[PDB]
Amino acid sequence: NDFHRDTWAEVDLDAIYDNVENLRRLLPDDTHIMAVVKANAYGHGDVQVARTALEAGASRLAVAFLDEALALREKGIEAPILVLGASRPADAALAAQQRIALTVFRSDWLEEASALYSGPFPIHFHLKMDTGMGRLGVKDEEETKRIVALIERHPHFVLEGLYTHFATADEVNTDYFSYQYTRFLHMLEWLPSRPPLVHCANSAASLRFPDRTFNMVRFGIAMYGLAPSPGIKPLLPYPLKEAFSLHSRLVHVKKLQPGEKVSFGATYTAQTEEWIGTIPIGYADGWLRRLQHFHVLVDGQKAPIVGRICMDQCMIRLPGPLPVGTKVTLIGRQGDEVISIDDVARHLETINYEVPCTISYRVPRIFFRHKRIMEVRNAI
Amino acid sequence: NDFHRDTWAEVDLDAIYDNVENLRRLLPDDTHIMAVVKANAYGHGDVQVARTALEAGASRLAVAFLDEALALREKGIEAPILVLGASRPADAALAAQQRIALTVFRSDWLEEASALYSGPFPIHFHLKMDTGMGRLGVKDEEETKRIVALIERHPHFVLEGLYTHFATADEVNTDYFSYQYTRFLHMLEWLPSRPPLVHCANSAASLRFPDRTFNMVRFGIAMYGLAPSPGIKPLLPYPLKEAFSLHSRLVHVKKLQPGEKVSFGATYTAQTEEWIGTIPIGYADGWLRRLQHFHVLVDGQKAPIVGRICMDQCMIRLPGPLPVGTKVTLIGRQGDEVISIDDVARHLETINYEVPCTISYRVPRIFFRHKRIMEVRNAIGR
Ligand SMILES: Cc1ncc(COP(=O)(O)O)c(CNc2conc2O)c1O
Ligand SMILES: Cc1ncc(COP(=O)(O)O)c(CNc2conc2O)c1O
Repeated sequence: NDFHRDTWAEVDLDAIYDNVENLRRLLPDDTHIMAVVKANAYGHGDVQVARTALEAGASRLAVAFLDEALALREKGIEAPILVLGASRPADAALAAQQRIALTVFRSDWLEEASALYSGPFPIHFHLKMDTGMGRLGVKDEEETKRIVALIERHPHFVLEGLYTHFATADEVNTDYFSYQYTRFLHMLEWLPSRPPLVHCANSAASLRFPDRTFNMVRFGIAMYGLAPSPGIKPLLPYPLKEAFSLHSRLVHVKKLQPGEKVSFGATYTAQTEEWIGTIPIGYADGWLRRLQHFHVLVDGQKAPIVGRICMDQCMIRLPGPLPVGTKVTLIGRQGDEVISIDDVARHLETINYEVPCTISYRVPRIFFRHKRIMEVRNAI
Repeated sequence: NDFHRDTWAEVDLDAIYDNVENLRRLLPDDTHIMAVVKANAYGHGDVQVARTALEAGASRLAVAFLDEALALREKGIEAPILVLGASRPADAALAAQQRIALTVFRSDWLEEASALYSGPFPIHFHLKMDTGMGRLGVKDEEETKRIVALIERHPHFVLEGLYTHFATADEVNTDYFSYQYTRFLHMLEWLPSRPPLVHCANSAASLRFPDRTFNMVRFGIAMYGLAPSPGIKPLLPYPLKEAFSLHSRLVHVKKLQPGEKVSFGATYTAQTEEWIGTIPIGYADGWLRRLQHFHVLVDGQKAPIVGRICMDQCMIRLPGPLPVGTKVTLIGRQGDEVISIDDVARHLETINYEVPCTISYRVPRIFFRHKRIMEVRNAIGR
C-alpha cells in the first residue's frame, strides 16, 4: 500500500505484542485473553493488531457490531470473534455461517431469531447482564431464565458465555466497582448452568484484580498501551508501551512580516518577522480544530500551531528557515521532546480512547514489527 | 452494498444536484464550476457527489491531495481533477498519466519535478498565489515569474490556471475580503500572460458576489447545502438544500428505578422512574463525547443524551416506553422537530464543515436520487 501525501500514523506492533504478553504473565493460567479490536482496533488497524495479539497469547477477539466481525473474516482472520453490541435477529444465519458469536440480552430477540433461523450452523451466544453500567444487558431473573430457556430449546442455539461490564473499574475508589462485581455473582446464580465462558473485566479491572477475572478478560485500551484513566496509572502492574504515533512533513515554508494574518478568519497576526510552516493535515484527518494553540514537534523542538486548523492543512511557527520535507511529529518523540496521546486528549478536552479512533480513514497506517516496517495500509 | 448495524447516514443527491444547478444559473454563463469533493466529499461520498455535481453543471473537480484524485479515477470519474494541496514532485508522472492537475507554489518544486519527469503525458499546473490566507501560494513577483518560466521551458509542463483562496469571504464585514480581492488583481499582473483558468471564489464568494468570479469557481460547502457561515445565511441568493442526515434505532429499552447509574464513571443517576434507550452510535462514529449535553430526535421529539457517550453507543432519556427498533434521528427532521449540522456544530463549538467529515468510515452512507435509494456505501462492508 503506497500513499501520496506526507502525512501518516505509525503503529508499533511490538508495543501491542508486549502489552499483551505482560498481561498473559500476570493472569492465572486458567484465564483466557480476548483482544478487543473494535473501531478498527481503536484506530490502530483491525487485522494487524488482531494477528499480533493472537501471537502474544490472546485466543479470541471482540468487536462492536457485525460488520466489524465480517471485515476481519474477509481479511483472512479465522479466530473466534464476539460482537459486543446489538445485532439483528434476521442476521443470525449470517453470523452463524461466518462463525461469529453474538451478544444477547432480550428474550424477544431470541424469539424473533428462532422464527427466522433453524440451522444448520450453531450460533454461540454470550448473555450480557447489566450489573450497573446501564448500557446493555438483562436485569431481571425472570428474563434471564426465559432467555436461557429459549437458547436451550433451539437445536442450533448455544450459550457459550455470559458477561457484564464495569463502569468504574478505572477509578481509585472501588465502591461502585465492588458493587457491580457483587451484583454479578448474585445474578450468575439465576442461571441453571454456568456457561463455559464467564467474563467481566476490561483493561482496568484485569490489570488491577487479575485474580477476579473468572475465565476470560476483554483487553482493550491497555493493549494499545494507553492508560484506562489518569488515576489508575500509578496502579498499573507493568509499564505500558504506546503503539500509536502521528507524523507529517512541512510542505511549505515562508517568512511573514509583522501584521500578516494566517488561516481562516485571519485570527492570527504575526507580531514580528517569523517563519511559518504549512503541514498537510487538518480536521478531516482527525486533527480537530480544537487543537489550535497546541504545539507539534519539528527539529526536536516544540512549534505552536498558528491560526485555525483547516480541513486538510495546518500552519505552525518554525524556530527558523527549515527546508520543505522536514519531519513533523504530532504524536510521538523527537529528540528530548515527546507528545503523547494523553497530551492530545488533554488539549482536545477528551480521553485517550477518542483520539486514535478519530484519526480518519484518510491517514495511512505504517506498521512496525521487530523494528522494521512490516506493512502499510492506505484506506484510499 | 449492505450493512449490519442500525446506524447510518443518508445523502440526498437530489439536494446536491439542486444546490449546484442553482449556482449554475446564478453565475455568468461563461464561468465554470469546479465541485470541491475532498475528504470524501466532506463526508458525503466522493464519487456519488462528484458524479451528481457534473450532471448539474459542474465541469471540473477538486480534491485535497493526490490519493483522493486517484481514488476518483479508479471509481470511474473522467472529468478534470485538480489537487488543491501539496504533492511530491516524484509523483508528477503518475498524476500526468492519470490526467490530474496539480497545485504549485514554489520554483524548487518544479526543479525537482523537472529532474524526474520528461514526458510523455503533460502535467497541467495551477499556480497558487497567497493573497492573505497564509496557507499555500507564492507571495513575491520574482518567485512568480520564475515558476512561470520553468513551466514554459519544460516541454511537458503546462500552466492551466492561477488562483487564490479567501480567508474571510463568509464574514459580513468585507474589509479583509476586499484587501484580498485587490491584492489578487495586483498579483495577476506579475504573469507574462493570463492562463486560461483564473479563479478565487469559494462557496461564500461565489454566492455573494457571482459577478466577481473570473472564469471558474470552487464550490464546496454550499454544494452540500450548508451555509458557509450562519452569519451570511440571510445573504444567501437561493435556499440551500441540506443533503446530509444521520440516523439510528433503539437497540435496547428499559425502565430504571431511582438511584441507578448510567454509562462510564457512574456519571448519571436516575432520580425517579424513567425510560432509557440505548442506540448503536458512539464517538468512534464521529458522535464525539463533547456532545453529552446534546440531544437526539425520537418519536418526533427531543430526547436528551444521558451520562457519557461510549465508543460505540450512548443512552438517551425516552419520553416513555418505546419499542426496540424505533428510529432515532441525530441529524435530520422528525415531525416538527429538526437537528441541523449547524445545530450540532454550535453545540460542539466548531463549524459545520467539521461535523460531516468526522462521521467516520464506520458509518454507511445511503444515497437517494429522485426520492428513491440509489445505492449504499459501507466502507467496511464485504
Ligand atoms: C463490552 C466491552 N468489553 C471490553 C471493552 C474494553 O474496554 P477497555 O478499552 O477500557 O480495556 C469494551 C470497550 N469499552 C469502551 C470504552 O469506551 N466505550 C466503550 O464501549 C467493551 O465495550
Ligand atoms: C483551495 C480551496 N478552494 C475551494 C474550497 C471550497 O471552500 P468552501 O467549502 O468554503 O466553498 C476549499 C475548501 N475550503 C476549506 C474549508 O476548510 N478548509 C479548507 O481548505 C479550498 O481549500
